[PDB]
Amino acid sequence: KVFERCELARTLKRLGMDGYRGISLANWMCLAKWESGYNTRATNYNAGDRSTDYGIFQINSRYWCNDGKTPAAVNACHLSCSALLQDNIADAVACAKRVVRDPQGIRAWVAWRNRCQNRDVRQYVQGCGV
Repeated sequence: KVFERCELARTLKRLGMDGYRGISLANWMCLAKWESGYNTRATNYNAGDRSTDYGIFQINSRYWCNDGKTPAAVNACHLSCSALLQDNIADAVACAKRVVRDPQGIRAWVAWRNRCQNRDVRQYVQGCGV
């Protein structure tokens, strides 16, 4: 599923993402936009370390979910990477929440640092009623 902007904003807010560990909804939206264009089935293979990024937040299989094919990987979210390719994003959100409980918080995603950190991200939630 490819979410429309405001649809995703409300979906995430209903899932308890607004201000989760200090991260505003707008930041999560900016992260989703730059990671997958709001596409839940987005996938990216990294030939360098043989891992794959899955779903709307492009969560990596080396550390967060299990896909069986990633060499010496762990499964911190205790999910099959398949759960990160569902139209319903509840599992992906639970996993994204797990990622940010770690030291780096929202900085875990290089894309957030590249295109959201210290940027004006108001535009991602304006008009969505959140």
